[PDB]
Amino acid sequence: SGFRKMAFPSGKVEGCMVQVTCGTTTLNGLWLDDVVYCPRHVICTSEDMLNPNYEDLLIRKSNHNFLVQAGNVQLRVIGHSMQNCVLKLKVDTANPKTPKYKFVRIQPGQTFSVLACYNGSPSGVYQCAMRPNFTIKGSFLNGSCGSVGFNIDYDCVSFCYMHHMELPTGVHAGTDLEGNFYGPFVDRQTAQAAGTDTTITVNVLAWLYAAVINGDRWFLNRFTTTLNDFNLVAMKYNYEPLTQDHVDILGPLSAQTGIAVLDMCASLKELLQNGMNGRTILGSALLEDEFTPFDVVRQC
Amino acid sequence: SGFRKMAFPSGKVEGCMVQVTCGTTTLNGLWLDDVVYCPRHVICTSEDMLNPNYEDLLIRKSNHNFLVQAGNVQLRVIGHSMQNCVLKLKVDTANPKTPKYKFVRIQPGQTFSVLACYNGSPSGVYQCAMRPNFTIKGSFLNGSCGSVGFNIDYDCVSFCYMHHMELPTGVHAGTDLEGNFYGPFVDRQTAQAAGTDTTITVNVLAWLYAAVINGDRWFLNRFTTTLNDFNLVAMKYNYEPLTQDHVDILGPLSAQTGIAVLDMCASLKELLQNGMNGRTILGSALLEDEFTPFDVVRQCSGVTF
Ligand SMILES: O=C(Nc1cncc2ccccc12)[C@@H]1CCN(Cc2nnc[nH]2)c2ccc(Cl)cc21
Ligand SMILES: O=C(Nc1cncc2ccccc12)[C@@H]1CCN(Cc2nnc[nH]2)c2ccc(Cl)cc21
Ligand SMILES: [Cl-]
Repeated sequence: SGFRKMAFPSGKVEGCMVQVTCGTTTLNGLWLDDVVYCPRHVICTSEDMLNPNYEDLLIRKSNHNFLVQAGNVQLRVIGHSMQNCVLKLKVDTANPKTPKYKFVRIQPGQTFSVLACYNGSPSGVYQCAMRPNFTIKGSFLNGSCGSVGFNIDYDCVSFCYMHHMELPTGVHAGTDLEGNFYGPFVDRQTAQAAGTDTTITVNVLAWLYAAVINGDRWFLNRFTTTLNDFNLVAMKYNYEPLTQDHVDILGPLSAQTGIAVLDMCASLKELLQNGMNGRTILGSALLEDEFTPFDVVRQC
Repeated sequence: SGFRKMAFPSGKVEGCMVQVTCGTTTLNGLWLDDVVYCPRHVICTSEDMLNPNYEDLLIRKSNHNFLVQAGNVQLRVIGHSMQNCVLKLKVDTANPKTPKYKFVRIQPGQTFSVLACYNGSPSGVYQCAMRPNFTIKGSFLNGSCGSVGFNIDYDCVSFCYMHHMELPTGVHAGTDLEGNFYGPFVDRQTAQAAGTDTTITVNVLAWLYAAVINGDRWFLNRFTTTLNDFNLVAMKYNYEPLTQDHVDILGPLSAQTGIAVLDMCASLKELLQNGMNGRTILGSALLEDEFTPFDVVRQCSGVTF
């Protein structure tokens, strides 16, 4: 019993964290096999940063301009290429701690663990969701660039995020491990603003099923709703629309607890209308949206 | 920017997790050097738990009754001894992944990371506080017994907790790595209840400084208070008393933000008597008490491990 925000054990990712230095910039790299992946902005001189031509800047670099450090050992860079917004530094040593891994691009609402690093050294591990506006609400200071987001597929690490930047509101933006940004963001200092964030409705419903499994039932009601009536209400509270895919995904939790999805949907409508009235759900006074249906089933 | 509940990187502890099987019970063990530590209740069946004589049960066991598995390799148990509520299985092979480590007993209010395991396999890592009532509000299913709580000090893992059981309210009880329980709990299937929990006041204050560092200032007020007046108000809302040690510990955060500890206490006093008024602090509608002052400085400064 109990319900916690839980990250994946970070050990397999720690063995991959290295420090990447290019001129005056030092950030983190992900060393997998004989390749170190890191944000391409490591080649910028904070003058290039506003409108950088990364192809032009990388063409002027040589392998000896990149200093890669894995622990107390300097790695030798023997090649450099760019895939979208990620820099790939080919090294002359394969990482012996390379786990079984895969590069996955995730969708909004999906959760993942972040291994926050500074100077190629892991300092903390936490849990995130890809916000509907494609930002992540992380905890990152200067030097965290190159920190990665991942999930563990029972032995295999699926890398889904690399941290690139912090937006003016303190939220974070980055890319998949193929360098493609999540969201309408670019790796430039140009004026960028995240869209208005919304609540991940399917995740809130998943978390309400976690509360029911844990014995919390006070928010349950005798009502059901149509999916369209629920979406009309939920959207007025800045909640994401719930699709038929989401309803289907909540099926196993619906079967486990005996509460139909549209029945739980009516509980959610009521909570949005009334608030909590001094009560908590799973020790929280707000509706939690960073637990997916897959996370709830896994944890419970 | 940002503030998250953050655990220590679990890598050094993952290399120590093994599966311990004794008869029909399977749980986790912590393999450090040539010894595997695990809850002594692994030697018990459903009948023993009602009233077990652990010395009598362990005397009837032989080294071959314990099956220790580190990954896909079976370890050979060459000795067995008991230290309080922990079982120590001496093995023929020293763990090559043994990190620099130390066994430490923590105090209520202190936080630590939990590496939740099942069948000697780590499945999740979460950060939690040792509640003032000595329970932990964990997330554990059957088979999690033997999962450990730790902190990382430079490059040294300080093991502070081993999970033993779940109380009727869903909260958890366990011991330090020397087998001594945290709290008035025993390792037996008996009617046990946790005491009434209280809020870790120093941690709430530390978390209010984290909110100020992150730009959330709405709760700040012009007022200050005496430590005695604050404690009289805090005692009334089931908050732990704040000692001069706590005030001193909050000193660096007080200096960093320009808000004196008793000045922040006056904000906390108002938050207690008046509530949040529909507002949030760090995205939370409740005052968070599972971040110590050291955790806040570490997170808002980037200390690495
Ligand atoms: O923002 C970044 N990384 C950081 C990551 N996480 C959390 C942070 C918290 C405080 C500071 C920096 C943080 C870096 C470096 C700084 N600046 C901003 C900038 N670029 N020139 C002028 N100012 C930019 C701008 C664009 C890009 Cl792609 C990357 C970056
Ligand atoms: O409670 C325990 N451990 C668990 C840990 N974390 C979370 C759990 C969630 C669901 C179930 C079990 C959980 C075990 C096993 C169960 N039983 C009760 C018992 N009664 N007859 C024999 N065993 C007891 C009783 C006492 C002790 Cl010390 C330990 C234990
Ligand atoms: Cl401090």
